[PDB]
This record gives sequence, C-alpha cells and structure tokens, in this order.
Amino acid sequence: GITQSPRYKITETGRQVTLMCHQTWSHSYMFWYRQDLHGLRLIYYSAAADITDKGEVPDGYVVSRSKTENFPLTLESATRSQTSVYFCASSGVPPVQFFGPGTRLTVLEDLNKVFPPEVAVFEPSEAEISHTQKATLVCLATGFFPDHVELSWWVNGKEVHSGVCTDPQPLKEQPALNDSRYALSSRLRVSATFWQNPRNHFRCQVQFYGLSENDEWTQDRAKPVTQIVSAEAWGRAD
Amino acid sequence: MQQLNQSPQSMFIQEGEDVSMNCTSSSIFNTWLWYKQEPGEGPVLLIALYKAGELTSNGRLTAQFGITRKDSFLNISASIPSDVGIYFCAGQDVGNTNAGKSTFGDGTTLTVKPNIQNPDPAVYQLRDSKSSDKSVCLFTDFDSQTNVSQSKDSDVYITDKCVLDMRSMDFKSNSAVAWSNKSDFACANAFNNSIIPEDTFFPSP
Repeated sequence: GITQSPRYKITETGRQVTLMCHQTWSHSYMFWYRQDLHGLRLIYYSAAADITDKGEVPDGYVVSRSKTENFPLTLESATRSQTSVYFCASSGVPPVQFFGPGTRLTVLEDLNKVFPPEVAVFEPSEAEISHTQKATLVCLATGFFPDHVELSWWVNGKEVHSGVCTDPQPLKEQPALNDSRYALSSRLRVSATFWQNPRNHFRCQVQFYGLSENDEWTQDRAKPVTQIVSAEAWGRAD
Repeated sequence: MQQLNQSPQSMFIQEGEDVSMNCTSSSIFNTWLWYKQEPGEGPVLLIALYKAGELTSNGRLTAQFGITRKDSFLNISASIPSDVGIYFCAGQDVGNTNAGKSTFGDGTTLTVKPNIQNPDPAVYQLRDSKSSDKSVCLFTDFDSQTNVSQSKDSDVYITDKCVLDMRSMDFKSNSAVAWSNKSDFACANAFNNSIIPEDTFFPSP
C-alpha cells in the first residue's frame, strides 16, 4: 500500500514543510499531485531511484528519490498559494497509478486565526417523537479554523453509522471574510423508544487537527492544539 | 500540454437512475483510464481501457473510448449511495518523454439523492443539552423534490441537504439545519427564503 504523512497539517508562510510518501510494492514510478478546487495537477514525478523530473506546477516545491520506497515532497518557503490537498501516487508498469490517502495542507499568514471547534448536541423534539415516532439528534460544531475536522457519533461506546447524516462541506460563518471560521452540522436519528430509554448515552465527537506539541503560543488563550471537543446527551423519557 | 475536457462538472442524480460522464480531448490517447475518489479518500482506479472502440463492462460500470481516440465515456447503472465522489478520466501521455505520466480532467463531482417514499415534511425546534437558551431548527422528512436555499439574513446560518452515511442507510431521510443568535429568530420563518412543501408541519416548542 501507499501511506502519506502527515494526513493533516497546518503551517505558516515562509516555513519549510515536508510531506512523506511510502510504498511497499517497489514500484519504479512515483508521483506528487495537488488537488485545488484545476483538478489533479502534477508537481513532480520520479521515474526511478535518483530520477526526478518536473511536472505541471513545480514552482515552490522540491523532491528527492534517494530510495525507491520513498518520495518526499518539500515546500521550501510555504506560501498561501500552496494550500491544497496533496496526493501521492506510484505506478509499476504504466499507465495505472495508485494513490495515497492524501494530505490536507493549509498555509496561513499567522496562527492567531486557528481555533478549536465548539461542539453542542441538540436533543430531539417531542413533536417529532409524537409525529414520526423517531428522534433526531443534531450535532453542531462552530467557530473552528481551518476545516480540518472529523465528526463521528458515539452511542454507549459503539459507533453509530445508521441514521447518521453529516454535512458534506463545512459552512463559512462569515463567507465574505477571508480566513473565516467554519461550522459543521450533523444528525443522528433513532427510534422513539430508543431515545426514551435514559440509560442510552449519546456523544458527538469532533476530531480537530490543530497545532502540534512542537509549536508555541505567545497569546493568552489555550494554544489551539490538535484535540477532541465532544458534546453529550442522555435520552429523557419525556 | 495535452488537455482532457471532462463534462459535466457536477451531477446530482437520484438513487436508482443511470450516470453518464463524457471526456473529450484535442489530441489522441492510446490508453484511457477512469478513477473514483470517494470523499475523504484518495482516487482509486475504476476501469482501464486499452483497446479502441471496445465496450467493456464490469456489471454496474460501462466504459469505452472511440476509434478517433479523442473521446470516452463512463456509465454507472442503478445508482447506490456509495457512488458519491469525484470521477476523473485519464489518458497516458502519448510519447516516451511524457510517458508514465497521465493527463487528467477536471473531474465530475457526483451526488446520489435518496428516494423518500413516504414524505412527512416538518420543521422542529431542538434545544441544546446544556444551555436551554440556545436551539436549532430541523427541517426534515421532505422528498428530493424540495431544494433548500440559504438565508438572506447574514446572522442566520442555513445547512443544505446532508450526505447520508454510506455504511448504513437505515433511517434514510433528508434534513436541513437552521440556527441563529438573533432574538428575532424563530423556526417558523427560518426557511422563509426556500420553497417548502405546502403541507409542512410547523409545531411549537
């Protein structure tokens, strides 16, 4: 398989970032793409070991292929124009390419705009329970930047995948503003009898990808680090 | 250099119907590929085409690229929810210098809408589990004919139709969320800028 490291990353303008790619098939060809909302654009591609040639958009990037199984992509001086979802690829015999899971990279002019999400769970309405004999819980995560969030539902320790409906794309809170904070919505629908049981524990988890332990904070608020903000709710019988 | 024109950019087809994406080029391509990138995942090869004019089919999928070696299409039959994602066409760069590389199109983002057989459209108000002061509005149980639009109020947030969980489609329903901090915010007039079913249940807290 192909692995990519890291999966989520936040950096600043002028910083040096390296994205890692690995493969276990010993494929000779390897590729590095960026997927800006222009399609898949080739940055660099390596025919074999120590063979590196430029692609369609090589400006601002540097690669190396000292060994076959690795193809690191380096941003020399990160710019806001290099904010993208980066996909690594490899291929044995052309043309079929195998892609990694992708790296979501966000370059910022400053880390004063990164914020963790505020998560809240909203209990179903008795009107819905009386009308449809169902109970929809709504999870709301607001005020986070960037949109490196993963929402999941937790019910009594197991993972709820039935009756779950999460937003496809986050919602810019101030769409006219640049680098505006985001909001994410989600829903979980259970039977009316399942919600009326008070022992059932509902918890909405939002995995936020923020700052690493190797970053610093000169401001006063808690350093927006990679963390998990969760909201809970228990099923009232009335 | 070589360019692959993929159309249409978006496709919102409903569950069970057919899918059709085209892919045209100004130059010839000896090999045409199709990829499917599911949300949050990477692109995976869908079908490889090595013979011109050969109608290949792996059950639900059907693809072909013409004898002119400049066009290609992809057809998905009986749309199921897991077909949501981006679809790229690719062609191996003709020549040896650019060989190994492949030119991709812009891609078509596909969305599959559920078939709600028994619609019961209603707008409910849900209270927060911590501060009973805050609440959200829940428009739900409307069929795919109803389209939810944003709000003209800058301080009102509107959520479009959500993509359901591909793992399990149990309790498959359409839903939209609205909330705001304005004291003039009431769920009865939250979705006022959208066309809503006339027989929409509007209960009270």
